[PDB]
Amino acid sequence: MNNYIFVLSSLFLVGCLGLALKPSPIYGGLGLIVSGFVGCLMVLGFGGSFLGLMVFLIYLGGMLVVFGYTTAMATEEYPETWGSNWLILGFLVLGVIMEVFLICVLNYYDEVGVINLDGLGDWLMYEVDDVGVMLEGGIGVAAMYSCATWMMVVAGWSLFAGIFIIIEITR
Amino acid sequence: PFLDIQKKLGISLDRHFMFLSAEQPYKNAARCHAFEKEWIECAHGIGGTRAKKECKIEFDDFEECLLRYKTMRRMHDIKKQREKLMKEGKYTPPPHHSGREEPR
Amino acid sequence: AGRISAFLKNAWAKEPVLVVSFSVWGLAIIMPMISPYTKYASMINKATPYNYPVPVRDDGNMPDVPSHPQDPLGPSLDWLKNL
Amino acid sequence: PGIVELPTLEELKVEEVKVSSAVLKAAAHHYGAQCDKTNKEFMLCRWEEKDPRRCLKEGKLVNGCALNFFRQIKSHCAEPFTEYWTCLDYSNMQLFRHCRQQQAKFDQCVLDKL
Amino acid sequence: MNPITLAIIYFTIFLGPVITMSSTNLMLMWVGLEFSLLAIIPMLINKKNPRSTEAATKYFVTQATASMIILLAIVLNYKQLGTWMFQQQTNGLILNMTLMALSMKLGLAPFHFWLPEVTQGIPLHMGLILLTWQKIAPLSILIQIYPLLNSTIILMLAITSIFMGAWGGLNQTQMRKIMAYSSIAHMGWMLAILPYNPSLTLLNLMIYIILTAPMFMALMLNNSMTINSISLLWNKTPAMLTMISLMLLSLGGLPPLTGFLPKWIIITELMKNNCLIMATLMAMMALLNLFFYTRLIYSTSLTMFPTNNNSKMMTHQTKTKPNLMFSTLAIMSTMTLPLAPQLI
Amino acid sequence: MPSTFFNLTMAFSLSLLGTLMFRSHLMSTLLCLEGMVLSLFIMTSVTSLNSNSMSSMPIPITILVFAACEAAVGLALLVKVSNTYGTDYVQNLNLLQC
Amino acid sequence: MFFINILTLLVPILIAMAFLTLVERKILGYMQLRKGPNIVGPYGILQPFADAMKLFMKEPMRPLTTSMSLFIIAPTLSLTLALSLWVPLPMPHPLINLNLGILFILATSSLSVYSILWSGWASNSKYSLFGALRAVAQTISYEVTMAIILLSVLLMNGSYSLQTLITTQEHMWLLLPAWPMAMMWFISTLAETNRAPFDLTEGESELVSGFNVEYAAGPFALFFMAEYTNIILMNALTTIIFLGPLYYINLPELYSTNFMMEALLLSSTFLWIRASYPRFRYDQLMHLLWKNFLPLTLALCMWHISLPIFTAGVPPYM
Amino acid sequence: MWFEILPGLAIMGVCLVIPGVSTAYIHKFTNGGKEKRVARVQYQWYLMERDRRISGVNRYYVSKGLE
Amino acid sequence: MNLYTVIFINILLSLTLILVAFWLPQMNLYSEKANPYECGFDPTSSARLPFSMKFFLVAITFLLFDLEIALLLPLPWAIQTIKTSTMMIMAFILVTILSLGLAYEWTQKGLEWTE
Ligand SMILES: CCCCCCCCCCCCCCCCCC(=O)OC[C@H](COP(=O)(O)OCCN)OC(=O)CCCCCCCCCCCCCCCCC
Ligand SMILES: CCCCCCCCCCCCCCCCCC(=O)OC[C@H](COP(=O)(O)OCCN)OC(=O)CCCCCCCCCCCCCCCCC
Repeated sequence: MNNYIFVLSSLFLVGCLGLALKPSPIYGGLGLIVSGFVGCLMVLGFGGSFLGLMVFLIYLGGMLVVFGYTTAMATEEYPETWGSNWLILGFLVLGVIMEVFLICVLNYYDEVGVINLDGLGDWLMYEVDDVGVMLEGGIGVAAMYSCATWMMVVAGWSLFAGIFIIIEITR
Repeated sequence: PFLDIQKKLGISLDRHFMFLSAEQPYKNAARCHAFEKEWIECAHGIGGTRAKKECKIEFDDFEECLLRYKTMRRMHDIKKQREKLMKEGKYTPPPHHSGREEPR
Repeated sequence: AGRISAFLKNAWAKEPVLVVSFSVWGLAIIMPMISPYTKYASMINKATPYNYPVPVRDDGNMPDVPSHPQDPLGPSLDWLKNL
Repeated sequence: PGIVELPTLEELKVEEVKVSSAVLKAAAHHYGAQCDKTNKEFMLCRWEEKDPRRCLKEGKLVNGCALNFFRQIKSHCAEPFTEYWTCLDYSNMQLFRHCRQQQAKFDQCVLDKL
Repeated sequence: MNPITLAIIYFTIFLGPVITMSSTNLMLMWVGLEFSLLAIIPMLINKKNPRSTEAATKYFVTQATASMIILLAIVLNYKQLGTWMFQQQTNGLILNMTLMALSMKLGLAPFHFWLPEVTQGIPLHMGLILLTWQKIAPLSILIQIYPLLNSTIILMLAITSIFMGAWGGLNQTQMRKIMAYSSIAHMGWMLAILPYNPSLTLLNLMIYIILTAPMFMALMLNNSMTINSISLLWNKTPAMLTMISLMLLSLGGLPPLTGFLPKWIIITELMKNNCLIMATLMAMMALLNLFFYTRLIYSTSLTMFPTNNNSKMMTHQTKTKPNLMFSTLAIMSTMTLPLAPQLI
Repeated sequence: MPSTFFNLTMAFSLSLLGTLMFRSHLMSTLLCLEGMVLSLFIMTSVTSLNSNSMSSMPIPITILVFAACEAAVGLALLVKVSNTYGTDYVQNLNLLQC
Repeated sequence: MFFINILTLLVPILIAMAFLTLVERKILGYMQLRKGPNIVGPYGILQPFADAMKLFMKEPMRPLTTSMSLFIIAPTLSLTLALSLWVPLPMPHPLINLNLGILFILATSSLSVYSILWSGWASNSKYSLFGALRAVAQTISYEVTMAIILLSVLLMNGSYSLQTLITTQEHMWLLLPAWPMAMMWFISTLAETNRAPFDLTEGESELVSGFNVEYAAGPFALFFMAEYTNIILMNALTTIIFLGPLYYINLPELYSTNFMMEALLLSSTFLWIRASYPRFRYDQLMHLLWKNFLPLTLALCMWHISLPIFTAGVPPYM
Repeated sequence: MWFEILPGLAIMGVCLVIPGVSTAYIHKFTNGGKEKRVARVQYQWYLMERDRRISGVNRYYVSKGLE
Repeated sequence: MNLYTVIFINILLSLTLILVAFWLPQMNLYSEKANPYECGFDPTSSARLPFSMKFFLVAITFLLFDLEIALLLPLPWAIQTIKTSTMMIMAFILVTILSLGLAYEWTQKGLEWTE
């Protein structure tokens, strides 16, 4: 329980590690739908249920296109991804041993407090709201329409122009 | 800002949520209102290089309202001691720290 | 007219979708401007006490609501009832 | 550098209400009418003085008028009050929208008495 | 291109700096770098050839990574001393990785290998926007951090941009890869004097923009992207040689012309801040930045390369040069040295 | 909170370590550029969600409207890399150095 | 005592789905003037057990050219999700109440795609690559609308919690305010849940058993167990979001009892469709749904924004 | 005739009432005859964790009769 | 925690149902039923070549709108603001520029399956 988010966090670092080794874009895309899901857990492990689901709505319909084009532009006769060579599988297993190494190194140097495996799980929320109402996220994201209505025009204009910026690149 | 066309027009385009203690959505607070306020009403009209040496009490505190680090070593030195003290004993935890209490 | 008003007639026979969309678009922004009840949306939404109303302290001033809630002074919304 | 100066375990000992939320929501609107001068002054200390340990005594009266509020329920008009929250706590969010018949039955019992 | 697409993309370009300017948050100030990153790519690719695509990819992938390395330093700063500004007591590697990323947006030390490759394989219009207008918003990150830059690495990125923008400009016959390495040379002057009175880097930018814009617009006039093509200009428009002799001997700073002014009063600010040994290494290499202008004005002006007879038709068909944009920007430079106190 | 951000900063870096070492695909580098964004979404949300800085909670979406609009312009160039070559290999575009 | 609730939540939907395989063969039959199963049981009540127990004895094809890891995970991922969407689905009081109990649906509804993409991509075959690609441009088509047709309804409701609609529908069905939404929702409940008049993905006649052709019996059932399990959700939602049955909280089994009566119609309404209409050729479906529904959606999306503020009808955030 | 369909429906029709009517009777058994008492906000959780602390650790009980 | 009790199950209900499908059919896998299908012949090409889609531009307009959809989703809470006149306008401005962005593409032949 106390070791909840350190697990969700290290399974994210790994979901972004194999993502960095650059297998075929499918098993990288799979490597991001996972880490995007895992991102919905820790964002939600610290409160707001909205923001986590968003990543887990964008980068589903995001990676649904990444499945489409890779079948048309980015794909070999043989994908040759993870269980296909030993150059990736070494630096996929020695990245994880480097992880268990490194985090276990600097709990010995428990002076900067970058990780405190003994003082773990006890510092995650920091005095939230206990008696309270109308506090969740989505009240903040809805400031696009009150008191932060410039985040709104500036991002809407990007999508108004993306629709024109994109076709002149195809044409 | 360079080409500051916000003060020239007066309007707050986006300079009203740069920091934590800045008009939260309905009426909430941003967990360090008391300290950032005391830091930034201090560093007004004294700007910059002299907000860095004399208004250091307010940042050293706001650097610990926010990071909240020294409370960890002050709360990890406890465990390190008790985990050492017990395991060779000399400490019997009370009821209200091992479970059973009278909640209120 | 005829050269504009009868163009809508085929655009209502064929293409009978954009006419609704372009209508409901033009029929959405226009109605709050000619309503009797649009004033209340920013008022029914301003009455909700989500946060606690901090009381002031009496210093010989502000002949408002005294230290009694059911006292006829103050924002007594009898408009929400009997809307 | 400094120490934190705060009460002792006996300086904040009070007769607890020891009462649940559902029954407490029921008698709330009357708890706003009565026991208001004794509760707002706590808040007026609480928001003006930003410290639990400088607004301590006023709290003891918040939990002293509420008792004198329920003591007047326990003697006068207790049974119809039990019939009220006993249905209200059946819901999953304690809505007044359902227990609206026992509400007047308790309000007329308390409009006449007290 | 369709005007409803042109105006939108000529306007996002007008938002990138202007939102990087009129915004204190380092998030509004971030997106401004992206409006200037989305909008450019549709006009890099107007011909859709194997030269425009490779530049845009080499302009996009090289420059979105920088927008992330920037955005890290905000979030790393949104945690420490929670706000949206590099306040005063932010950590170093937050900013030395910010300045890192800006140097990729601009192209300085080894971050220059994308600029000429992109400034090559591109029209001359849209060669002028990168080197002049895309360059203003990154600096608007970088004047706002007026103090509190590492004086050590801000200065190796200068010298490395004097060398690599001078050694490299010798080889290159294509004018577009020359002007790329001029931008890199002159940025070591914009960028070394950033802690040291950066009312002088706002200067060296407004000078440099007045030098290039006539030049790139002097190459639009005949679409000459080669020394051997700017050479045969005495037969097409010989009236232009009088400026380019000065536009280049100024853009490589010689005193009676204004393009020595920034190279000069900068050094004063360097000498006056007790770095007597750095400014020399620059100024000894700004002379090498004349050799491929001395050599270039020879091939252009002071020796008539052997032209073509097919060019005899060009002496019939009455071109039209712009107005208020060249005559101004070539006399408002190269003849404004005596007004230096008004500049600074 | 000070166990994930070292672990998320270290997840940004591996993706920065990935989108600088290529493996013969332009479309796996664009792909590695979105998990780069993603660690900044989360390392921005939490900072805006343990601090209860709801006023900054509009920011983790504005960051992300430019995570797909940048990918959109990114994906659309592959259409124009493929239609020259049809293979999408980064080693195939080297005819600018000339 | 919670596992005994899942046990009474998953058994009574895998045992229902099974008899939708039957009911999807008889109702279609009598329209075709042909009795369906009559023999294995009294009236075909015992045919899916044969069909089920038949499929877990045949050789699950491990094809020679494939990716055996994603091969096995897609049916694990399909039967997981569409079964796992019943968790917050509020018969009056749900197993798991959620504030964002409908974004849970949308997001997990989208992961039912990757069971169709990873399958046909793993399985090396042209006739399965297509069916994978046939979902890509299908999700691209409706998913813009399964949100806004679902937002603008939940715009004159408040929170995304599905439990609130039982109180929004305390005196009326939302079918009458929004029949335009309910029309396009019905078709968007029909593109998602690829079972359809426009199937396009398991096309027997074009793409024979698309996304599904290299799969033999063992893994094969987990799609039918997932597809016919998902037919009942996206009708069960219409019996919550648009057709509001009776709450009356002292007999909560009246909600669940009227919840039956309408969900079977909307589950029996899909059955008239498959027996009544052909497919959209896969270029119309995205010309039928970006051109005709998408503008008409944004309009009513805009109308229901100016519906309460025009009048007063602001949903409360309880 | 068509009446042979009703077995497939009315056996499917005694199969989707259970997860609705079982979801309540299983809640009332666990929650003490009350409903599950869902908590969407941070206030309704406080009342629980208060009522959890005015009794034995189960929170579906004690009220007035005390003082 | 209560949901992990629901969903680790459904993995096991799937994972326990798949192990009893590979290890209880009595298989005979040799060579020619494992090899791919193409309707009774040996496939010409290799099944993993560039597909070359034709809806490439619409996939991006979706890729932009999934943001825009996400950029709508806070409206149920935005109506619970005290202003409800910038939320009014700025909700019209977002939906309108979308349809303008959608109608431009609709005329410039974006969603038309290049052919
Ligand atoms: C004062 C102190 C401050 C420091 C002063 C520094 C020195 C001044 C700068 C000198 C550099 C500029 C002069 C060099 C230009 C290059 C040479 C040149 O342009 O002439 C060659 C060119 C030959 O071309 P051709 O085809 O033969 O035509 C000849 C007649 N049409 O001949 C041409 O055709 C070009 C001209 C054709 C159009 C007629 C214009 C005549 C030129 C007028 C400019 C005269 C210089 C200005 C006055 C000096 C400014 C201080
Ligand atoms: C074969 C491959 C299978 C792998 C993929 C499986 C996909 C599973 C389906 C995806 C789930 C959709 C996203 C769920 C997000 C959580 C939904 C939510 O927002 O509500 C969570 C809820 C708290 O939210 P809320 O109720 O609104 O807060 C107010 C308090 N009532 O209550 C909570 O806080 C609970 C939140 C955590 C629940 C996450 C469930 C994770 C299940 C484990 C997945 C990994 C599988 C295990 C490993 C096996 C190996 C494969």
